[PDB]
Amino acid sequence: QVPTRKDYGSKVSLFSHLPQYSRQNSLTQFMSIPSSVIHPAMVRLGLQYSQGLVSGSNARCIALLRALQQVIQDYTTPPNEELSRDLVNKLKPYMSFLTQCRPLSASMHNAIKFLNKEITSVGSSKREEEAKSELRAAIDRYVQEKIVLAAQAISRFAYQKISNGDVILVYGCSSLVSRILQEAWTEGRRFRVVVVDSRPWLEGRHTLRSLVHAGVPASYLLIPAASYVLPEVSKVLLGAHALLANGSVMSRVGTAQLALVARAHNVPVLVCCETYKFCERVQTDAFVSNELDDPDDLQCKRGEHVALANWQNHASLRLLNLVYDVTPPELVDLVITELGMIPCSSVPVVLRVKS
Amino acid sequence: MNSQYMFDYPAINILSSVSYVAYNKFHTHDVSTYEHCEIPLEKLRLGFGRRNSLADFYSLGELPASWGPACYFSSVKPMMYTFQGMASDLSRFDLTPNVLKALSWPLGIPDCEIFSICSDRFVRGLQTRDQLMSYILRMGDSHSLDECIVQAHKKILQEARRLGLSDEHYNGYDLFREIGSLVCLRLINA
Amino acid sequence: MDDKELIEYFKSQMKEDPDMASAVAAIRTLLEFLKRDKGETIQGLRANLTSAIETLCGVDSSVAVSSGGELFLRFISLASLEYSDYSKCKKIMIERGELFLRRISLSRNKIADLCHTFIKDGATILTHAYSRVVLRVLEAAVAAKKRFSVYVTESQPDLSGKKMAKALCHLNVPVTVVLDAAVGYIMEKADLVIVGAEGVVENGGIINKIGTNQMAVCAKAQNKPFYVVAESFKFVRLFPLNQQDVPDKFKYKAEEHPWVDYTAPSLITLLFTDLGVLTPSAVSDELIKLYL
Amino acid sequence: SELSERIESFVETLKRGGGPRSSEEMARETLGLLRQIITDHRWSNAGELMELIRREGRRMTAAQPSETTVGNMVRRVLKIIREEYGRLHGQESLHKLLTSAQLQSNIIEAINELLVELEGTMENIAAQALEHIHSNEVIMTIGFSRTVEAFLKEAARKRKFHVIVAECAPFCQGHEMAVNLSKAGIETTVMTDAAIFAVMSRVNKVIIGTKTILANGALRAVTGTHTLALAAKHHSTPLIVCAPMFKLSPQFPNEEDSFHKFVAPEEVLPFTEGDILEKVSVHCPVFDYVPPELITLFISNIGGNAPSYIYRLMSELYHPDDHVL
Repeated sequence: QVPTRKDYGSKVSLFSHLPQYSRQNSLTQFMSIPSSVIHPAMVRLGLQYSQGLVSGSNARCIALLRALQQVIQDYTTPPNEELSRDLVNKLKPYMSFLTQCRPLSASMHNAIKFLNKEITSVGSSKREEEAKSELRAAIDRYVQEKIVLAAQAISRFAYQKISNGDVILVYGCSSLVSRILQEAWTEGRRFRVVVVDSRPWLEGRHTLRSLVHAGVPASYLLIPAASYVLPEVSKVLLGAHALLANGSVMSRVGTAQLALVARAHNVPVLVCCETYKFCERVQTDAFVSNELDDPDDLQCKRGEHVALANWQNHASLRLLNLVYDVTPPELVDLVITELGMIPCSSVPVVLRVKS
Repeated sequence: MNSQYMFDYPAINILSSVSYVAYNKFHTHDVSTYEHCEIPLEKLRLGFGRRNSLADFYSLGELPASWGPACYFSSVKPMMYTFQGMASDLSRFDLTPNVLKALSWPLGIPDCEIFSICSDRFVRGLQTRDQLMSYILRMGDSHSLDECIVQAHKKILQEARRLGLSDEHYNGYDLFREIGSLVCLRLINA
Repeated sequence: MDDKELIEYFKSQMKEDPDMASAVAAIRTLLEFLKRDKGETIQGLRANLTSAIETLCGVDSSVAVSSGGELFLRFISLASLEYSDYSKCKKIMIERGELFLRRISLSRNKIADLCHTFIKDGATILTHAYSRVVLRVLEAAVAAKKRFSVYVTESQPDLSGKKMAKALCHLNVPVTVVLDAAVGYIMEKADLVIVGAEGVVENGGIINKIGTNQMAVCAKAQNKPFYVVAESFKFVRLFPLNQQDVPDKFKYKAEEHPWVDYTAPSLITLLFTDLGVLTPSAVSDELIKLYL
Repeated sequence: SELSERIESFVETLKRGGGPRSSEEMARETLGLLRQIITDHRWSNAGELMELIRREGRRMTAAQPSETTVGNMVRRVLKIIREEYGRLHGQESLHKLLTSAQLQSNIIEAINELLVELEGTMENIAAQALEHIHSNEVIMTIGFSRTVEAFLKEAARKRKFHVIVAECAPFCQGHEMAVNLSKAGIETTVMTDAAIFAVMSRVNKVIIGTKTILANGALRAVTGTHTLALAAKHHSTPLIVCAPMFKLSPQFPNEEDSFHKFVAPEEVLPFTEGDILEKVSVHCPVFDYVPPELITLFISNIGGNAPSYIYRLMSELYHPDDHVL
């Protein structure tokens, strides 16, 4: 049986319903070196999630789907059994272990749902090798037409909204935004880009390193100084990790703050995302369901001391570093998908048309 | 996205023929039309206005939505091209000295189907698109159709200015008409 | 026909019945062009139609003409998908266009019947400028034996507010003409605001005469309802981000005199169309369903 | 005959006083009554059945327009006949404009499955309740409504939080929720209406029920709900409405102003005052109109939804022709 991960540190009272794991503690200590309970692809993928080697939502979904393809190729049905439900029953513990390594995201949840619906739809008369080949082809087709073509269409649509000489503000690291900016610059547009980052991931330096390599003029600053630069900003472009049915945008921690400050400065806000990230569940805030990262990441060596070195030694001291937060629909103007540019409140409609 | 809708998709192959497949759905890129033929603007942009001298479009990287005789409202200022008489005269002449390398151009190899294309007894119908598009692809050196069209137009302009043929009198309203006129004139020369 | 019977026929249709909107006349002219097409190709047919779109858009460049043209283009594409042969599909295009004209000719009556309930007795309506839909709705309300007052702005760039005030006082309704600058002064007396629309954008906002936005903004300050009456064919897949994002071919040509501005959907309470009574977010859905 | 007298008894009960207090009981009784109406009355074509249903629903609605569960259940049934007739013989949108005798058993089974799914709306709401309440939250409700009480008293099985209940004067039925919910160990508080804003700053989110939800997303609730929603919007606290699917009715606010329900002014002002009761006019409405701009979310037996999407649920429940009934 797969052991459970132990919580590290004392959690905030409001977040007692969420887990909090340390990066040092990995489940592999209590697993057989030749993987028997779970497939080696599953344990490798969980290891490279729990260690933070894969961060982007698209990257996480792609890696999960590739590992699932590996498992499907390696799968063999048992006698007196059929693939249709045995495959799902075998897959469930793998998803549980993956959640144990790190909580699932919207992209992975949608991918799991789609794969379950595809496997359940596999006819009983199908042959094992033919069924495996069909599942592999379906996964490849889903990846292609739900990431690559979606990104191309989104970039083409967003090209129109970008005019010459304007200033565009981005936030964090996101493949879709970087691709949009690079393709817009390549097509002939001339503009500056303002990059906003935040502690402790500091993932913005990712996309910045891309923009400099594309020749795009750029500017860099931390999130608190955004109010200083928003007067000269014309458009705001953000990446969304999830779109909720009520129009709320479930994204990185600083997204809602930047949207609020931009709205206060009277600057339009743009959001580009793929349809496969549209969830059906809703949440009104960032407290009911969120993610607690490693609290030790908050420590920063300023001067010659780390002010939060032995933070556990203070009984009444708690550390809190969310990973996600929710932006209300009123602070958003666009949702840019392969379907086109739609209002932020049209998310449920798409949810209906994709089924 | 009405400008992005498609009816027939041009499938290409590389003796450099072009087919049409039934494709009744919106395309990922804007499409222009010319003589019942559809060209996906996969690497260019759409144009506007009734400006003459079609070269002025792709010089900006754009390409007009529609033009040519099939368009009742051609935006490239249609004009006469008073050279199709010799095209009809030589239409029934088949493939079999100076004339060989005279008509090797503009393709660089002898070719006679151009006269049949420019012949009067050849209606610009829906069934003729295949041979027209295949010829325009073969006579160009690219993969997407719009680069083939622009290559054709600039090669026509190059050959016209080679003999000093009043490039102003050659806009590109009906590409194959200029093809036939140049072939007839250079066959008259040799 | 070719580029001369188009404009003349469109103007004749507009002038013979001046109580009929520009978009309806444009759609009827497009149908007439389709009738006398004398060409046998679907691709060429759509090319000629889309050329007719901007040769008609040269005059009376209001957004309604463009919306009607886009609707006609989507209709002819939809029909083609349904069938296969230009020959046979031509007559079905013609009959579908006739039925479409018949259905859209009742939009005013349907909107009036739907919307007359929203006026209270003793109410005070506020109006920006002339719009036949508003006049029809108020006529329906009068036919219901209701009592109310009407304040109308004067629409300074062209004094059409006075024209609609004359047309309304012809109906024995107590009306009051006010300056375009007096809106903030006046609306505190107004019980609710009803305006027309020259086009509906993706999110739900409207595209209307220059003053409209101001009223809407002031309305949001006064917590008063803001109702917009517009037909179905006034939908378009345009999404301005701000006032300067709407295409300049609509702002000008009917030291800086625009003619049309955009109002965000957040300031709109309800849309009254021939499709029914909709929330501002509904329109996108409908306009999405047209292209899926 | 017997069905006719049962219908008359039902109408008299609605006119005088609601016997079955819960709205779910109203829905079940209305659907059952429609079932005997369909089985007993004779009809050849579907048109006469539809007009008979129109007449009966008109009578029942005219008995008491204050509550609309009967009306929209009748409209749902009418849509059921419309769908079955279209299926066995063969939605307004731009697509429609541009493009262009054995059904009794099907109707009966449709009504039966509708009753079956209506039975478990409370259970589905309770099942999805746990995803909107976090530990040590502060929740405020108004009046009495079984949906939200089941919601909270089951979601507290794995969480601990504080609940504030404001008595819905004059019908101080919030005390009933307070007692019932404190009988489950939730650490609740009993409060008057006049203090709502006074405490509204220190509340994380507010969950309320409703009596009827209109097409535009605006709803009709107990008196004082509009003030609570206004305070919520002022403090920007999210507002959750827990309403089963049958509480969705397709009318609109401005309809003859027979919207509220005025009861005897005895509750507000006792009869013992005496002489001053002549010159003084007293009003005691029991319902208030909450606009859709102050609503954040809708929780129903099918899940979460936004107010801006409510119109779509109208198209999937009620045919446009049957709004007038």
